[PDB]
Amino acid sequence: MMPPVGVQASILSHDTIRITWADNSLTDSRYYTVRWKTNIPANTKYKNANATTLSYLVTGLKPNTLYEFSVMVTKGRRSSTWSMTAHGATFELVPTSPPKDVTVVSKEGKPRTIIVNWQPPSEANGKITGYIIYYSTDVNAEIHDWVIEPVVGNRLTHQIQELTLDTPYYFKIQARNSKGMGPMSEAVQFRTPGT
Amino acid sequence: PHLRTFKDNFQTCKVEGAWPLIDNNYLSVQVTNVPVVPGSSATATNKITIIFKAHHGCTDQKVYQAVTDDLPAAFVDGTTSGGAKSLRIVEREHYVEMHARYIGTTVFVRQVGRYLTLAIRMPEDLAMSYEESQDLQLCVNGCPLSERIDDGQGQVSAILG
Amino acid sequence: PCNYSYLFCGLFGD
Ligand SMILES: *[C@@H]1O[C@H](CO)[C@@H](O)[C@H](O)[C@H]1NC(C)=O
Repeated sequence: MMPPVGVQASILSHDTIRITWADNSLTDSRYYTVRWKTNIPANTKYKNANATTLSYLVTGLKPNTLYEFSVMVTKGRRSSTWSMTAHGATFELVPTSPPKDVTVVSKEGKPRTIIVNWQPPSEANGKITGYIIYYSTDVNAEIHDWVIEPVVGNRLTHQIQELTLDTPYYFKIQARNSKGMGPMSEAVQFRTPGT
Repeated sequence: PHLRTFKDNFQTCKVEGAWPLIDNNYLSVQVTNVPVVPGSSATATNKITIIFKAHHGCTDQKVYQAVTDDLPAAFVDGTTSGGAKSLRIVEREHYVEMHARYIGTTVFVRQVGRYLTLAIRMPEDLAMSYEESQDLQLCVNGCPLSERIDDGQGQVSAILG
Repeated sequence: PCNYSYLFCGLFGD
């Protein structure tokens, strides 16, 4: 059995790709089996689907992710091997989760200074173009009444100066990408050193 | 965890939470450390993040993230190289290597038990290529003194025998 | 083209 050819991937959204293929051998009761996979997370196997048409709509994919695609034909006992793989990367989606591991520490010899360290959101869903750090002495203040500090997206540390000594401060980070802003982290309370 | 800095010092840090190992004009290495047992000040790595900052003509920005039980052989976007052969991921196994040829940098990530182990090889001129503000980099000047594990009396008795 | 004394860094569990 001859394997399907001309395998193509058309990106339709952040979670949809349409796979199309040509069949050189061709009504009959044959069927196509489409397989796909990505390299995120570690050790994922192939997902599959059957299509009686020269196309298949792959949905539920992860945003901003490069997927592998190949199809095979089965006609009773007769079954082909897998086609030459086609690749497709889903579009970006707005960040759907907060920056992680938000940690705040006092800077050595600089008590009015703190260092905020964090990790990218699990669901960045695209290339992170920035973070916004919010800080306040009041955890209950309306967000527009918090200090707003935009920061680059390729650094996971930032130093905040001019804080008041012996004061509890609340910190929350938010990721940003081409599609917009994602959710904010739960506030982390840090109390500046006294003196 | 235990730290071996570019400046050759060895130290043992508490450094709970997210901490920069490298924060320079080319690369970002961020780790998350957890207490090995709730009581303890002995902490180990459960997350590694590497940002290969965009390099015009070579690679686009690439992000690698490993976490205990998940050490992929690809970047967060399921990609295995740069936007040509300048940046590449290689699996060896539980054991990953990033080859940043464009910056002479190599990152080795291995899962040892329930925690992560990291090693970076980087040229001196690039490893010291950062702004005065980027002064917290555990690979460069270690962890702040307050974060260092001091036994003293015990280590002193150990060396004295 | 793109191709660039080395320094070493390590972090290993307590
Ligand atoms: C495709 O069809 C065959 C035969 O009916 C079946 O064995 C296989 O599990 C199907 N695969 C999927 C993913 O539906």
